[PDB]
Amino acid sequence: LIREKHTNLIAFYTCHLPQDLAVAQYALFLESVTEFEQRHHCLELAKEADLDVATITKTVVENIRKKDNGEFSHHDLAPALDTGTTEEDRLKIDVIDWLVFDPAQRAEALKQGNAIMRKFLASKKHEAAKEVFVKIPQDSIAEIYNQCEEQGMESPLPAEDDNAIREHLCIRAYLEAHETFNEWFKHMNSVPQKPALIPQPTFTEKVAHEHKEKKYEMDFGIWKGHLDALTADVKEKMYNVLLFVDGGWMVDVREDAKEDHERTHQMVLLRKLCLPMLCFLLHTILHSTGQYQECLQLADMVSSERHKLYLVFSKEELRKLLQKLRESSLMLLDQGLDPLGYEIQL
Amino acid sequence: KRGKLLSQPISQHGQLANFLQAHEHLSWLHEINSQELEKAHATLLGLANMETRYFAKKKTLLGLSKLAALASDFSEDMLQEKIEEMAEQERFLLHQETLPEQLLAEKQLNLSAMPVLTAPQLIGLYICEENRRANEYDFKKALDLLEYIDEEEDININDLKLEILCKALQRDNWSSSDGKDDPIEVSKDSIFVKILQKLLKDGIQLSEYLPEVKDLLQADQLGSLKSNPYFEFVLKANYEYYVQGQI
Repeated sequence: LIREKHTNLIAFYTCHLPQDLAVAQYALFLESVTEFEQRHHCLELAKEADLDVATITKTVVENIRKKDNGEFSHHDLAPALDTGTTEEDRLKIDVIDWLVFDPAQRAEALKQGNAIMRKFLASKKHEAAKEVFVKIPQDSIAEIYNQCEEQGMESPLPAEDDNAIREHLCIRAYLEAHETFNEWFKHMNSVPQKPALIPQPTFTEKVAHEHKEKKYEMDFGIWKGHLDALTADVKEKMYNVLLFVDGGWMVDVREDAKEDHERTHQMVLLRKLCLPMLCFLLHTILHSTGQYQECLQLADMVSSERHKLYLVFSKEELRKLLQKLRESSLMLLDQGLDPLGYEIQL
Repeated sequence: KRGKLLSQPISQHGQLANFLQAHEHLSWLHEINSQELEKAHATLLGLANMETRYFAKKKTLLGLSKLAALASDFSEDMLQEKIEEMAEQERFLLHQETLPEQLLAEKQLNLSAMPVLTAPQLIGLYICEENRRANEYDFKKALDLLEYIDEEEDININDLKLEILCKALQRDNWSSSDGKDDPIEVSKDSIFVKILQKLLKDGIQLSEYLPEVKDLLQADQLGSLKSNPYFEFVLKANYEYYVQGQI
């Protein structure tokens, strides 16, 4: 019936099974549905048949989360290019719908949505992580409190979901710190080209160089007036992630939580993929705009006992950071300041 | 322009180091460039001890010294020694880092451009009139800063301790209530009682750590409170309650 495509039949032929088997076989059906109108219709046909719709949709999403027999290797740090959203990523973007059709699953949509975003962010698929972020409706953080004040949730505030809402807020702050960098980088590469000097030019060609340079003076003034603004925004977003509140970015707060070692390993890995990378981006943003003393204050941020970012770099990356810190330290000396950017008195 | 001092050939580094022994504020940049990171730790720590002109520069020198010690092949014992020797100077500088943004604004001070301050100077800021939000955390810092004063300052630590406690008692409103109310219940919102409750939680003997109730009442700093018999009673009742509560 799955292989002629189920309309109205399988649900009744599935409630004649124990719940473990009924859930598993109706999930094994819904794992084949890509047609959005048929998704809704074939959930209501299960809700007309006393089936466990909630463990069914969780089983569809978790089986699709589990189809990657891929361990988190450390060689794939490599500069892969153009790793955009494939059909095998879309079958994991177009799976969160199963927990969004019914409001009673917004918690699970966020718990599983985080797990698929953890995969895509580690896989450098930042747009695919943003496609999953857009599958989670923006009311969901309030709806998880609505579903706790009327009657009750897995606990009077769940220790899975307080940590999951905190993790979704970490993921949003990381996507803000990527989108603002992507637009800063698009804009930084747009730089107005200075009008070339013609050798031995006529009077007409000199006026037709003035009437190029006196446009470059405007174009470059506008372009820097946008660059310094984008350099403030991306710097808010990279500080919001590197200095993220108490516990810090992709760290929990509820020690009354249940163990997930898949989640905990992925979060401890993502802190080591993302936070060193953001520090190398932020140094490059500050240094390429001439903000050379803020490039050095990254050392106090990385060594800070509040955020302990020195625990998420390799020794080789702390050497790379001490090498980049010295790039700005030399540009301050070539500006006539001290090695840390202060006034030299004489 | 000096970047050129460091980009010299390795075959001259055994001359360069034996000349940078006359300029410590550049020697660490050649020590790191030689991977002699065990020197760079100590050079940047010496420079951090000498850098009093800029608070944010002393912090960056310790941040670089600590990132040399977290990159050198020190043994696990010497590495814990040089983590802890630096962690106490981070704890000291955290008292200057955590100065209230209103106290900094009212004194027109900038953390990026102000000098390093000594413990009596940090105490003197925290307890001042301009700290118009001073609380049981700032009046805890102002007592904990008494443990960062050397035996060669011409400064009686006990008279600082008296003046800190007097200025806590002058932030607390020792006016009388509407005649229905217990002064050992009402005192529990006072910052003076909240620092006693901190010292008790944090393990300290109030029977040995506090000045005498005779002489906290003979200190002149209290001014207008030194004529208030409700303050005279409530101070004694809370000293009696919190010191007898430890016997």
